[PDB]
This record gives sequence, C-alpha cells and structure tokens, in this order.
Amino acid sequence: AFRDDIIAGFANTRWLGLTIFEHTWSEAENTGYVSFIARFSEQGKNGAIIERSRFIKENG
Amino acid sequence: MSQPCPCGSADEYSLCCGRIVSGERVAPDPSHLMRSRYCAFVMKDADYLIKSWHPTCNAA
Amino acid sequence: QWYYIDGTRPQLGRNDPCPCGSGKKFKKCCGQ
Repeated sequence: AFRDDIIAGFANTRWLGLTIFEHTWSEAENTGYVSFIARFSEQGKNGAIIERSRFIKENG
Repeated sequence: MSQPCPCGSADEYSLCCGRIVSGERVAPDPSHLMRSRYCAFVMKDADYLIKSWHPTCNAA
Repeated sequence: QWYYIDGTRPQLGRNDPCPCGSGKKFKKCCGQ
C-alpha cells in the first residue's frame, strides 16, 4: 500500500533537523499530540515542515 | 567518536531513538515516537515507519 | 503502544515569536 510510496520519498528529501515545541498526551484519551519543525532540503532548496501530529495508543 | 541521535536529543543514537527502532524498547510517549519516526525517515528505514503507523492506515 | 495516525498545521501568525526559538518572527525564521 504505502511501502513503495515510503521508499520513493527517501530519494527526494534530505532532512536537516527536528525541533519539538509542544507535546500533550493523556492516558484517559489514549491520544496525544506533538508539534514540531522538521527542516529539510529537496532538489537543493531549503524548506521547513510545521505540523502537529496526532498519535493514539493501542494495546500494552 | 560516536553517534548522537538524529533525534537532536544529544544522546547516543543506540540509547535514544535506536532502542525504539530496533524493537528493544516500547516508545513511552508520543514525543519519543515522533522522534523515532523522524529518525527512521533520516535512516530510510521503511519497515519501522510501517510498524509505527496506526494499523487502520494499512501502511504495509 | 503509540501509533502515528494523522496531523494538522497549527495556526501561528506571521509576526509571532518563531517556535524555532530564533527570536525572529514566524515570517522570518522558518515560516516564510
């Protein structure tokens, strides 16, 4: 499904750093969030992802 | 000389994100998971990304 | 065990202190 999407995305990006600036989670929600800046370069141009990813807990 | 984690955490990779990518340590919170997936992007480890994607997304 | 699922792009104005900590504004540091 994604697996070749994922490998294919490796050739195109050079990662330059990760900065986490917000984080929350809670046992009762089985949910948490991570806000971050991920710096990269693609085809010689610098750029930056700013994103709040959501994670959830299953099992354990 | 050694190998500070691409986490950016200033720990050895084998003691930061590497323990999680290897399957030896369960990621204790979303922040650690986020760091470890950023590493897998840096290290072009597609299998760890698949394994840390929520199962309903069908990452395989 | 935690799993990634999705994400959003959090609202942050262009003049605010950049989350990069660079001191500069958001429209200066990393959110051009």
